Amino acid sequence: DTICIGYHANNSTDTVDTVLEKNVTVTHSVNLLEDSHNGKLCKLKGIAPLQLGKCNIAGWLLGNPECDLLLTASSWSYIVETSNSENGTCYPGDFIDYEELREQLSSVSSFEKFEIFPKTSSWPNHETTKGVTAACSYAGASSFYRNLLWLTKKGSSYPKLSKSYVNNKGKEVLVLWGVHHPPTGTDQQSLYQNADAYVSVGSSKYNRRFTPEIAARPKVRDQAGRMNYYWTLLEPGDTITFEATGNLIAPWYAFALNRGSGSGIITSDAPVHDCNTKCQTPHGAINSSLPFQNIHPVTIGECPKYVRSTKLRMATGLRNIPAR
Amino acid sequence: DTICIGYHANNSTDTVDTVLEKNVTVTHSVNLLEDSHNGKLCKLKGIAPLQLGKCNIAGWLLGNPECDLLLTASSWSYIVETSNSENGTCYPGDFIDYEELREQLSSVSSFEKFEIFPKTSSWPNHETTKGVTAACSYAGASSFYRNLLWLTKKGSSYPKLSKSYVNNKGKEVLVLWGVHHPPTGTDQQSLYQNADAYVSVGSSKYNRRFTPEIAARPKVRDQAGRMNYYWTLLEPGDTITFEATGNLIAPWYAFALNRGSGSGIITSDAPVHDCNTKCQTPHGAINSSLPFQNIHPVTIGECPKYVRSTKLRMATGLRNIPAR
Amino acid sequence: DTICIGYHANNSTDTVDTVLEKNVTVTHSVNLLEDSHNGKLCKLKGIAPLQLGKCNIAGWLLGNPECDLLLTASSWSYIVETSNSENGTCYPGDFIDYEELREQLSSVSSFEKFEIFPKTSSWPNHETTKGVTAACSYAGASSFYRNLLWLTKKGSSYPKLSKSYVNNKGKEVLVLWGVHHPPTGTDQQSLYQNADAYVSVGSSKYNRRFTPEIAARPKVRDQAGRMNYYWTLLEPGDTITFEATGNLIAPWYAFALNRGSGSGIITSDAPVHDCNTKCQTPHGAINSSLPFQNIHPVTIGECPKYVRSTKLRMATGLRNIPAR
Amino acid sequence: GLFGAIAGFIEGGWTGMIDGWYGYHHQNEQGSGYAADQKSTQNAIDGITNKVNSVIEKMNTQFTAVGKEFNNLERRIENLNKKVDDGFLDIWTYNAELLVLLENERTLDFHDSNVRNLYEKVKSQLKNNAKEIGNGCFEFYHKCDDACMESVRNGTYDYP
Amino acid sequence: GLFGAIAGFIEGGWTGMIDGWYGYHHQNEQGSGYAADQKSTQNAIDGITNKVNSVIEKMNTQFTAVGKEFNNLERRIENLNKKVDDGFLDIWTYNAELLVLLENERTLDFHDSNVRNLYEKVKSQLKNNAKEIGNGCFEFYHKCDDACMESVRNGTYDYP
Amino acid sequence: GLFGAIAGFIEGGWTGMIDGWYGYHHQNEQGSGYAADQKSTQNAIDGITNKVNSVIEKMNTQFTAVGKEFNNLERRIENLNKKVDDGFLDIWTYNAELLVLLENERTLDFHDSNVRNLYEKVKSQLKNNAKEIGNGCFEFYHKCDDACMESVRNGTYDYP
Ligand SMILES: CC(=O)N[C@@H]1[C@@H](O)[C@H](O)[C@@H](CO)O[C@@H]1O
Ligand SMILES: CC(=O)N[C@@H]1[C@@H](O)[C@H](O)[C@@H](CO)O[C@@H]1O
Ligand SMILES: CC(=O)N[C@@H]1[C@@H](O)[C@H](O)[C@@H](CO)O[C@@H]1O
Ligand SMILES: CC(=O)N[C@@H]1[C@@H](O)[C@H](O)[C@@H](CO)O[C@@H]1O
Ligand SMILES: CC(=O)N[C@@H]1[C@@H](O)[C@H](O)[C@@H](CO)O[C@@H]1O
Ligand SMILES: CC(=O)N[C@@H]1[C@@H](O)[C@H](O)[C@@H](CO)O[C@@H]1O
Ligand SMILES: CC(=O)N[C@@H]1[C@@H](O)[C@H](O)[C@@H](CO)O[C@@H]1O
Ligand SMILES: CC(=O)N[C@@H]1[C@@H](O)[C@H](O)[C@@H](CO)O[C@@H]1O
Ligand SMILES: CC(=O)N[C@@H]1[C@@H](O)[C@H](O)[C@@H](CO)O[C@@H]1O
Ligand SMILES: CC(=O)N[C@@H]1[C@@H](O)[C@H](O)[C@@H](CO)O[C@H]1O
Ligand SMILES: CC(=O)N[C@@H]1[C@@H](O)[C@H](O)[C@@H](CO)O[C@H]1O
Repeated sequence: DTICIGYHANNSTDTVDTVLEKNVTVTHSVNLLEDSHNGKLCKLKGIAPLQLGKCNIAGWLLGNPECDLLLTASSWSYIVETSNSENGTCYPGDFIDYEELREQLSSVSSFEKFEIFPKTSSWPNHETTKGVTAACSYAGASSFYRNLLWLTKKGSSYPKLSKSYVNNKGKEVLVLWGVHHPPTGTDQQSLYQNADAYVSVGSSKYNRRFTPEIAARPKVRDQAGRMNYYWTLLEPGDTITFEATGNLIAPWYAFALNRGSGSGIITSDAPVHDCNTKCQTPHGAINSSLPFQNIHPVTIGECPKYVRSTKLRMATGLRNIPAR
Repeated sequence: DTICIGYHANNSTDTVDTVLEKNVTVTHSVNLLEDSHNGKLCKLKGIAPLQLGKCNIAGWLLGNPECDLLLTASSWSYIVETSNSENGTCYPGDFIDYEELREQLSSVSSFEKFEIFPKTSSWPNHETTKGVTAACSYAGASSFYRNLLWLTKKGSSYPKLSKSYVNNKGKEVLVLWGVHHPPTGTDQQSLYQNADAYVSVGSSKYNRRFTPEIAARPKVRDQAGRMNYYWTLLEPGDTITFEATGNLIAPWYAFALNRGSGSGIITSDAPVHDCNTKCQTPHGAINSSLPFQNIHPVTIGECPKYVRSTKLRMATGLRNIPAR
Repeated sequence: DTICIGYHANNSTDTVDTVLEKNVTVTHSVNLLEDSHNGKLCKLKGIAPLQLGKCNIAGWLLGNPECDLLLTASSWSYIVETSNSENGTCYPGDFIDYEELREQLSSVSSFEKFEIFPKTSSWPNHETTKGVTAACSYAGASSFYRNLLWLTKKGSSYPKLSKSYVNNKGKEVLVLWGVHHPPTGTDQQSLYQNADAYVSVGSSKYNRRFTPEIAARPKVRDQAGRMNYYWTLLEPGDTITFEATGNLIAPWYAFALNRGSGSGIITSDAPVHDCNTKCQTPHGAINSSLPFQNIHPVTIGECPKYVRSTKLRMATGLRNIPAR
Repeated sequence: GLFGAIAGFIEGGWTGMIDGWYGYHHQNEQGSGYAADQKSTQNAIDGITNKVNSVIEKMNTQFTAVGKEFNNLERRIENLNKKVDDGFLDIWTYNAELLVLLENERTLDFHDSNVRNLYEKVKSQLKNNAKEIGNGCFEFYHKCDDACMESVRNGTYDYP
Repeated sequence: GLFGAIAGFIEGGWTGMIDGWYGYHHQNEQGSGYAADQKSTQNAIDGITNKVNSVIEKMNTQFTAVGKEFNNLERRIENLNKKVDDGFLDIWTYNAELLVLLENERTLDFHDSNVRNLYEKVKSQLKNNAKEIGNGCFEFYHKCDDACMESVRNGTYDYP
Repeated sequence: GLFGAIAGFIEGGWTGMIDGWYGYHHQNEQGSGYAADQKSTQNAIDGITNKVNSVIEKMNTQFTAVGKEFNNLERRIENLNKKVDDGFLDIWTYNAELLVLLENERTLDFHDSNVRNLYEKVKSQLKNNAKEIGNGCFEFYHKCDDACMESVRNGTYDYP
């Protein structure tokens, strides 16, 4: 009669590493590293993302012609640009503080678009129609942005305009506008008459004045002229006031912003589907409860910690010695 | 006859955690986490802090009326703003590079205030008195900043002024000044005469020129006009030179700065007392030799490392088994 | 007859530390901390560094007189400034976005210098010679930068010039230029005639216009006048176009840049030698395979991890008990 | 083995026993068999489980983290941002990989210790009534039955 | 217990002994009592003390650290600064909490090992002159006095 | 010693033995001598070597890293950059110093365990044929020769 003391063992082939020895087979273990994904851009908490497709933030907000699809959008869980998001500023120029605008948009979950300055109403004495170019063509004909209005002299009569708006929305209002810089002094005449005009925007915290800088510059999309775009967030109660005498690409539509958190802009060419997730990445959605992941550093939602590791297996059982 | 080998034990109720088991009672242990404080803003190395109370850095340096208490101050261990530090720029406008000025002040331990351009002396041909407004009222009447001088035309006669100063202090000199922007062309007349005047400051490293930007802006503290404030550190030896023809809110008092380290600006509503400490935080002063603290990330002096932990107890004794 | 079980031991005097005890002598150990160096600035992968000696980045690129030695250079492994690199902007003024230029240069491994606008060819109607000052003297006489040309009125006749260049190099072209600001209106006359002239540079992404700001400023190197330097990287294909009517310090030589990685600018007074290394630091070159070093945080090449440690010895053998 | 038991004086494991990690064999007249010790196996399990949960706790989950954009004149700032992102990434990777490496070593030794402790818990019970052979087996002198084997794999036994 | 002694083959502790952490009991004609072993207890103390000092050393004290301000057009930069501050805070918290957790485990095992080592230091002295009972107690065969007990809790003894 | 062997029940080391870290003495008629055990010594070596390589692996080498410059109106940004650099430096220094400190403790204990395990690997071979004296030496009863000593420092022996 005898009795022996021993320990479990099996056919397991999982291996872990230790400081003293590599590739040790153990009886049981757990993986802490998630490396698999959805392959698709999904919904976060029911709401779906906002594709810009061929458009970029600039195009979308400004109202570039090709981005009419986006016109109807009002809420999203995260904004998505792609490898071919080049439809934005159709008429050459500069978008002052563009990056800071994007950063602002990263904490906006939804807004309400509204005609701040009605085309046919807020502009008598000044001529509304006939403010288009080939640079921003449509269907084949010439056109312009759907949110900005190009005011030109009404029969060699460009009086000094002064329009204002009061923020009565209880939210923040995003106001965008532009300033034109014709190539030759001749054109200044034919567009706003007055040889030396000016534009002046102002509110409680904002104050800035612009003056045309006519000159000779290379052609971009068949244009030696330029156009700088601007923006600012009008606070609740405050009043913004434009006052120009030519060159003022005026605000036609504005947005009342809803600040939400945990949203953001991403660049991905992955297909959008009717799928819901708790963690999204540019490569696809993730669904794990593991502590780490090596899929992508860019994240939206609640994800595992990004890490460069290839393998992270933690032993639980003991050294597996079959000795069969 | 027998003999036994055993280990100490007692009534201790302190518990520590381990990777394998939680809440284990041990015989002896030490706490490494400091979580108690003074509740008061104290002195650091004898010197007391500088309260701004109802004032902010802008008010203090500019000389806003309500901040007369601060006029006598010259040295401090750290600057203190509160929840009601709104007395600064009384006359609407902008304070160019304000944040950078604050950053500079964070390494200043003391200075010497001195009338750089005496009110009655450096300004003949130009009229000193009568440069006040209701925006910066005092006792009920209208007034202005105590360190800046508002020069206005001396009987429709505003000649081209040109004043200079040489830094003979062996230190750095902080020079502050402003530029006024009247609302209507009419006022430009009534204030400095000349319809189109200008201001031009310059030194060895500094060079900039300003021009009035008259326009129509909402009323702030009953004012449609504006005033931009500026500053620069004049190096030892160099010379700063103002040259204006109207709109120049001139430098009346300046400061010679003493650079000290380990100082800074903080926001706190904690009472200041005659107490000395080696470590101060916005919640109060700390007096510990423990390695960590979870009181506040903001620190002045020599403190423990801020951490989010709730508990950090390290075992020293052994597993306590009373078995009474 | 007997037999005993024991362990090695010796005369070793190396000591390591442990959490429970300090200074324990062991039989064998390895040092992980490298603390020795070359003391010399060496070559990295065959190529030698570029000394600026008495010059700085500004001097070198602009072509300051004293930096003629550098004129012949075209490739380097890393740029080197010293404690006396003060020969740069000889004629007082400002170098807009200077730091960003340096950052750009940090990823440039070589370039091709080329006369973009030939002195005697691209400038008829305008007078080339006679654009020198004492501020930038040479051999004793007055002179100017070798890459920039000072254009002055050709017999009270300063016509409106307009020159252009097309980037046909397949690389990036660094274009530098300046704008002069005379002290008195009188000098404006004697230099470019026209009382109110202007300068206007422009390309596809660049667009800016300058205007002289004449005034009174202290003397620097016997000069109350100023001169601002500018730069921009012209993309492949694009065209840059200058158009001025006076005050334009014109581009004479430009550079086609070769982007390389792992290069950079450093400050050191260590002697350059004909030595090759894989890791360079301002104190000298390092040659080790150890994981850490406490020589210098600044590094070029492939080095150990900088650390503040004084000692890092890891035990390998056992506690050494001679018991002789 | 730090404790000399597993893959030590007890050469190998029993692919047979499947009730836990540690147990007994037993060869009494009435027949053979295997039986895992709950006492032991359950404690090891509770510990290891607690360890894995503790490791996952210290690694807070990551929330939204998107990139930032910079214009062609914000290079220094762009790289500073780049330096920060890469720096944190290096550290977390290092921490994660190291913790696992170090804790794995600790786990394997834990088991080795557990096995060794059971052996000596039995050995101190028997004493004279049996003799130590090899591979951690004891040979009974007073040849005992199944009713007795259950007093061994229980701690009762009794017989100095 | 990783070493099977504390809360192991020596079931509990003596609320009585108060001279140190490890000691002896002893029951000789002349009477009973408790006596801690300086040799053992002092070493454990020196070690533990050295450990606690080493842990506090690696944590350099924090010097002045105040916030920074940003205007409404420096959002990216404001957040970069925010990202940095939070990132360092996560890491230090993680390091502090983990070091304590890991070292606590190591400390408890240290004591367990110390106790076990003392037991076997005595056991190898006696040998035949006494027999191993339970709870780490030895029963003398040659019944010895207080003058002898002091040769045991000393290492002198001598009597194969 | 966590395992009571080195600088423990085996008081000191043999400045003589130079074939490895662990070995045997032996005093047979034919003469004395020292002989290290390859089995033991080689394993310790392989481990320790693996440890040192693993520690160096986790520390990726540093590539180019030069400073940045800021104008007198970029102070906040200059300090942010300063905060970042110092922050990373503190952490790496802490990590490096701590890993070494902790692993050193682990290495010394490794050896102690190795020694203790060899002792008991021999002790279980002899048994009755010799008696345990001191300093980990065994005294033969059946006095054996050099041909026999080689069956001991080999594991063959055989003689319950
Ligand atoms: C190159 C490497 O990673 N080494 C190991 C190898 O030694 C082992 O035999 C195999 C299976 O466990 O896994 C890995 O290939
Ligand atoms: C409305 C507008 O901006 N037109 C352009 C179009 O000409 C171009 O082909 C496309 C992609 O390059 O971007 C925009 O859609
Ligand atoms: C001179 C000045 O700007 N001080 C203002 C004061 O006018 C105002 O009444 C008070 C309430 O907001 O704030 C500050 O004390
Ligand atoms: C003392 C004075 O000038 N009155 C103003 C008052 O009109 C205003 O409502 C308040 C808050 O902005 O600040 C000041 O108290
Ligand atoms: C300091 C000391 O003990 N000297 C000897 C040295 O002469 C010899 O070369 C070495 C190896 O044989 O061992 C010791 O280092
Ligand atoms: C070899 C070495 O590092 N010297 C130290 C010595 O400075 C220190 O005073 C002593 C006790 O702490 O230990 C070592 O002898
Ligand atoms: C060509 C030029 O810029 N001249 C100066 C020179 O006068 C001065 O002595 C030197 C150092 O002080 O720096 C520059 O070389
Ligand atoms: C843990 C357990 O099952 N206890 C019982 C014990 O009470 C009983 O005396 C013995 C034989 O009857 O069997 C078991 O050991
Ligand atoms: C530590 C010490 O004081 N040593 C002595 C010891 O030598 C002696 O055998 C014993 C009994 O007389 O008394 C003391 O314990
Ligand atoms: C004479 C001249 O050229 N001006 C300065 C001079 O004040 C200084 O002594 C010299 C040598 O360092 O450096 C020059 O820049
Ligand atoms: C840079 C240096 O001096 N280090 C030398 C290297 O030149 C040499 O090629 C190599 C060959 O073993 O040995 C290194 O120590």
